[PDB]
Amino acid sequence: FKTIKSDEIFAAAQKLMPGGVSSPVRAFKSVGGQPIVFDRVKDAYAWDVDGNRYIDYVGTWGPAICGHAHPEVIEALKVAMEKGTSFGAPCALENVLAEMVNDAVPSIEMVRFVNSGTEACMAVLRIMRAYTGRDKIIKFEGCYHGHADMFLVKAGSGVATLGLPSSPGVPKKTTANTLTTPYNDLEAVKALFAENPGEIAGVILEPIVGNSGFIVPDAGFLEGLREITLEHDALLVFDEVMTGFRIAYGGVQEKFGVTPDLTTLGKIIGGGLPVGAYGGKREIMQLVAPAGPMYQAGTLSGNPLAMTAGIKTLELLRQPGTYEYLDQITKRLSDGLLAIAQETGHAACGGQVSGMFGFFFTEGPVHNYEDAKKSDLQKFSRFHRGMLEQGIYLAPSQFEAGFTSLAHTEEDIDATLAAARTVMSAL
Amino acid sequence: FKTIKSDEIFAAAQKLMPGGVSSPVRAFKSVGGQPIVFDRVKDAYAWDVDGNRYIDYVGTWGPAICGHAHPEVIEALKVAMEKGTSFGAPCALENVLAEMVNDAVPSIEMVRFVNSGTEACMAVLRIMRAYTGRDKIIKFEGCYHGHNTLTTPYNDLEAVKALFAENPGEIAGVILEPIVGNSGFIVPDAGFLEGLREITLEHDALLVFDEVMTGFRIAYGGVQEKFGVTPDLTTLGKIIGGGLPVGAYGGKREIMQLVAPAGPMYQAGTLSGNPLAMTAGIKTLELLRQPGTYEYLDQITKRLSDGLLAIAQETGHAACGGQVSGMFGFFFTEGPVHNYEDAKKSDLQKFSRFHRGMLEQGIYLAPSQFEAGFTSLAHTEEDIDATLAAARTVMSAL
Ligand SMILES: Cc1ncc(COP(=O)(O)O)c(CNC[C@@H](N)CCC(=O)O)c1O
Ligand SMILES: *Cc1c(COP(=O)(O)O)cnc(C)c1O
Ligand SMILES: NC[C@@H](N)CCC(=O)O
Repeated sequence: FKTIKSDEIFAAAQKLMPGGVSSPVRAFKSVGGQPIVFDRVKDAYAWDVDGNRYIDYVGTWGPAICGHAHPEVIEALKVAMEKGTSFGAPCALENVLAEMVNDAVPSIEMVRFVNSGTEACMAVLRIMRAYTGRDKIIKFEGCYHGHADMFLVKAGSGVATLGLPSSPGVPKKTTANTLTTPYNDLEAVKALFAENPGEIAGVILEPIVGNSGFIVPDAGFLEGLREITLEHDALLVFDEVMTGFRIAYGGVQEKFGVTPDLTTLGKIIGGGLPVGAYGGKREIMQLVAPAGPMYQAGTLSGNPLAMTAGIKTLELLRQPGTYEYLDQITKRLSDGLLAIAQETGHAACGGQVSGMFGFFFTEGPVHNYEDAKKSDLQKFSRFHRGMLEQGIYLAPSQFEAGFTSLAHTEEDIDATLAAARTVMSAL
Repeated sequence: FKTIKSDEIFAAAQKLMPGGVSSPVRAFKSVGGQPIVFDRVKDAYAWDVDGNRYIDYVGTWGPAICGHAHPEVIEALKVAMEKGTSFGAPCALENVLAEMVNDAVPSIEMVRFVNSGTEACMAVLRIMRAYTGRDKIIKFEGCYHGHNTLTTPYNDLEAVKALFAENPGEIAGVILEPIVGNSGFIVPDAGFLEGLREITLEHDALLVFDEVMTGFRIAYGGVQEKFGVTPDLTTLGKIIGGGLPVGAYGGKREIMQLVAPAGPMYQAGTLSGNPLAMTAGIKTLELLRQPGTYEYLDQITKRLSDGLLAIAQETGHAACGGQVSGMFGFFFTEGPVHNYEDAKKSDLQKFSRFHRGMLEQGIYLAPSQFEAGFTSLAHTEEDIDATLAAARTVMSAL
């Protein structure tokens, strides 16, 4: 397994960028260090600068649900860019995507496009407080909602992988308004409301967690959050930046029948380009400028190129058999890894919903972040590296959910299961 | 001059998005409320969904410095997307753009790419505070950095002096647009930046230049290079994206090391450093490295600016402003404008009439008196001639 070129480039990048990467999640520090430099990706595969080919289960972290470099999306982008990539003024495509998002997401009646999930969440945070007139938020331990200050509290994703504390650089007076509770813990949330009467603007969360590994809400958890938030006139905010368009066309809210008041979107809606969005109940969105007083702008927001990527992507997802397929190949893969761990004598757990799955090296089961942290991180590290040598690219972290795409073939899955057999048999 | 299609599309957008736009200013609420919907842009022009063409001085708010849909940028993008638009892992192009940005901006020795100027600013404010262990940050009224904060009049060193004194050992640093564009075009008075650098070093505080708009426009190395004042941290955006969503923040190495995964301060981004966006930025900078780039911008823009002012002069309209490279401003007030309060004296009703007149003359100016104007390498001398000819007509009828 040669990673000569990757190491050469990564060594140079460390002198040019923090940690030699544009995002901490790509660090590889919890998997034995030494990230691999991609040269190109297509369908379910990625190719190293060293020429090594991998069956990719990262999908650039969610966006590539239609597969890498889908020809119809690339074709649409080629045609679109000839018309200029950014206008700085309104364009028809914004209306088209907006209309598509409004019809796809139950809670969304009005939407505002931004450029990333971080911007969408930061915006929804501001809108929650501006709408309710309350300053305190409730976020769950292990959930990640971008790096806006108030969200850097018991955050998952890179924060969990890198074992960092609540990020410094944030005034403690700002994080004071961020209350935290264990995921899947209603009573804890009930208690928080009782302790801060009239101060909770709302409850924000990943309706299905992917940033502290894969964690699904227990029966009644989402229904309960909607119930209690309604009781205190608090908003329920679904961060479907990762689950959006992946768990289902309408995300977790549609698939589980629980409708929030606001929801953020990202990744997939950008179809491979930088895009995000936040929307929800019309009466709440009307506070957003220029309709309302809450100022939120963006130079590249709603640019024609990004809108084209999003529209084409959603159009592909609307075709029949799409989510059926994702759940079909992902369940087999998921069941495979577990059946393999069992046979090879490794304590493991996890599951999957549509094209999103998780595999923990712990008997579990996992219901919250604390349960996830009990995974054998040393084992995962050896497992992640062995899979890499076997041609399988997994997220360099035990706290990141895995992704499959419409491009992964039954063949690719079998090959992935074979690799896992070989890797776990040697763990 | 019809805009039927624009009105219809905008009317429908108001039911789909707040104000029917993805960004406040686009709604034209400061100049009548009748926005024009773009279908395509090219070189120095923009086309309506109604078929109307305009000589564009917005340049999508800064990014289109090389001209709209530059054929060489589009080609690079086509070549690049065949390999996938986003990897989610390191790619060689990131090293390339990083090196170019490091070589281009004096203060940057290490850079971190993001997807917008707002992300850059969020991160830079938090880094300032993490590096100094202080919570207070000083900004200026009229300066924009996306959206414990002490304000102060722009071009006012004494007010800054007072802020440090009234908050001993609490000021992480001072952040500002080295040259203002978000409250109209306002240049720093002689010694202002030098002053800020002196006072910040004086109090072991950081100096941060928000060059999201000035970067690569005022000069290849932004204001810090042109005016020769070096901050500790700088944010970049707009032009580094070459028309795509890209931002960045960087500065002294020892400071940037605190950024994860190198340090404890967290900041991440799924689309950060994607090959497509890196390609757009790389091509854009390579084009700006060609001969006569900034000379040309400074030339046509000086003519434009002087022209507008001369026309206001000849037509009896109090006006002020000026330009630096391909960035300029025009205020309907005699000023001159040194800060936000000065800018606020401008005659907004007059600017609105002017904007609409220019629009009808085939000139697309920023739909706000408080926005700097921009030129591109695509703007020809004739475009400028046509523009001034239009400005004459409109101001004559104002
Ligand atoms: C639920 C949720 N909410 C908000 C975000 C941030 O969105 P953004 O990266 O587009 O800025 C995310 C980002 N997830 C991205 C990760 N898979 C790792 C990639 C990274 O951070 O660079 C998320 O999952
Ligand atoms: C444009 C601008 C920003 C905002 O950047 P976006 O890419 O719109 O998020 C920040 N600061 C300044 C000075 C700007 O001009
Ligand atoms: N900060 C706001 C302006 N750059 C306007 C962006 C737009 O609407 O295109």
